[PDB]
Amino acid sequence: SLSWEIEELDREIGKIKKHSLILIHEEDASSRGKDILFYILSRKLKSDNLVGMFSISYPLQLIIRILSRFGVDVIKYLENHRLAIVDTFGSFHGIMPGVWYLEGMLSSETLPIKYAKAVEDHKKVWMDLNLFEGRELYGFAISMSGYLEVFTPEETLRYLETSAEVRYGHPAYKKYPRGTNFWLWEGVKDKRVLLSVYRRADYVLKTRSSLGENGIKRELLVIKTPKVRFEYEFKGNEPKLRREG
Repeated sequence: SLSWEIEELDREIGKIKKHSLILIHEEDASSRGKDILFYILSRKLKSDNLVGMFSISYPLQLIIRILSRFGVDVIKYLENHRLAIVDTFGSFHGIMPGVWYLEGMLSSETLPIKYAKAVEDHKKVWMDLNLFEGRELYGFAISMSGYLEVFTPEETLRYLETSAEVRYGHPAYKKYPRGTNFWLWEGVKDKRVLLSVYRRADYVLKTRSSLGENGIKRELLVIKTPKVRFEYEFKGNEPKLRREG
């Protein structure tokens, strides 16, 4: 099993079952659940693991800036083959070693196989260099809610299923080590699509804010596990959690 990189989570709900899919549902922006996920990502990178990012929602230059806040120099991890990025945002919006761009028509129908090919290509590099040895592989999709900017809800629901179908049989997932994956979902946006991603995830953590008379209270709710509520705040970039009664 694998650490959450947050001691309170390891203690209260246990470590992550290897190969799980984890959904971080940031219900509102003020909760900063996204920052909890970036913290986890930064810790997996700093601990010399392999990380693949599907950078869906934000310009690459913004991802680089965000990660710099966490003491991660993205270019160094890219050039040293620790980090692979599929720049989905740049691919959709028409705008570096280790950064893959998706070419051609990007539809709810074509995207799954195009991702699988990119993933296979990253994993072939890692395998050739023997970089899986003694390392864990993690994936991060930031953020799966971004698809609603380019696909209809109906298209997104079909896309999620076709993706699962491709992953069932493709060499990228059957002929190489598999990863442990984190999906971020920002906001609500479409309840049906959110229902599908909740169902597909092995773990679901939901973050949300409460306006108090004396300030904002941020909460993390453990909605789903394979087998709990926390209040949190930040010390610099480090999330500090307290299990609630």
